[PDB]
Amino acid sequence: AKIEDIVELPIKGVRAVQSDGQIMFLSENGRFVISGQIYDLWSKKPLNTMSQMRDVAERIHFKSMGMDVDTLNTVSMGRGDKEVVVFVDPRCAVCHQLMGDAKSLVDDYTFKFIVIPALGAESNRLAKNLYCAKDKTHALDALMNNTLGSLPSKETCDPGQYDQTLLTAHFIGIEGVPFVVAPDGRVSKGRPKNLKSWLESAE
Amino acid sequence: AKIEDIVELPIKGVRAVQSDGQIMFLSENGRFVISGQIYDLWSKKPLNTMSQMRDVAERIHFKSMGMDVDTLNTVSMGRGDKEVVVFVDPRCAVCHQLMGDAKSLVDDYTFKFIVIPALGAESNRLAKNLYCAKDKTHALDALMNNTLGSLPSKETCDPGQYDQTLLTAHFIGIEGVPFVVAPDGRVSKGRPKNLKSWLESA
Repeated sequence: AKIEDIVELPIKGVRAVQSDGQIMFLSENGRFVISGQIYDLWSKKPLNTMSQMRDVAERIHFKSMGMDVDTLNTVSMGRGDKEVVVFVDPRCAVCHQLMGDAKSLVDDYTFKFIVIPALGAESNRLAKNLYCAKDKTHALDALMNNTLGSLPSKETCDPGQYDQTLLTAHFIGIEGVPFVVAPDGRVSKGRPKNLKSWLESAE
Repeated sequence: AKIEDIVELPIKGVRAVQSDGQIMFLSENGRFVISGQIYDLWSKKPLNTMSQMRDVAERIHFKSMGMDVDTLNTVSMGRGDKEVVVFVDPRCAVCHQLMGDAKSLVDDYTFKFIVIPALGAESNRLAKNLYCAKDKTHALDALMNNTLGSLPSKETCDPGQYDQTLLTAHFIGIEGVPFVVAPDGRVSKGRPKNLKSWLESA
């Protein structure tokens, strides 16, 4: 079918409100009320309960969206059976500290560090260097020690999976780094106060 | 009864989208779609057509939303049967020039100049002087000529630091100055190309 018309409404935010056992949707300044059903097009499912609302507010479920982080600009650290995803910029010192804190938790978690240029032009050069590196053995170390500018490039580098990393970040709305997703899907916008306890719930 | 639970949704904007004869509501990132009915609690009416959607996006109907502009930090000009509302900052020269254009149209319109201190600390000083003025007879001239600082203040006025008019304007979505609302509700963000013809429609 065709899309006949679009109008941007003066709405800057929306909250789900439960009263009388039914869930309505109120714009943030209390101007508009929407009575109806909400559908999550990323998971392709309707949201019928406040737990489900809380879930889209608080978490990201990469598998439900059919997204495999191992195909992206990623370097893994650890061997634990619980997966932690962290979007990071090569030039972000807060990211480096987080990666440092992560080193003490490698027995219980496997950290997937997805390297994106969130901080400008120089970050993109370094993120591409990591992407096109013939030897990725020390790419993780280079990431942590900030020596990414001096790594050997592959003979043939195919940027398809690098473009997808930037696309993935734009799609899910990454506005800053570090961006952390816990094994249960909970999201941290920034460095959590205590990574270890934060990973253990709730927050 | 009670509101048992509330959740802030990860939504920054909503578009009304018309397709296949139904209007749905879509989040800015295309993630959420809401099928249902929307209601404007300020004007107390449902919105069922795209014309009505376009209306809340493009127009402001003060009487319909229950706002009396005369209760705010306002100064009036003219005697015409059609009401024009203009949000202005005391230091905005373009606002002053628009008021100049308006003097030649006072038989046909009555102008409500709503003064908001949007442009800093000095703007806020001058707006308080108007608010706390004992005599508002010459308020219009001081506004046009930027001499509000020399208006006689009432004995003891304590308005707080946060101007209510700016708060009201910011809330209903007044963006920048000059901000013009025509008699039929149409808005201009900034000084219109030609005020006289713009007031007469689009």
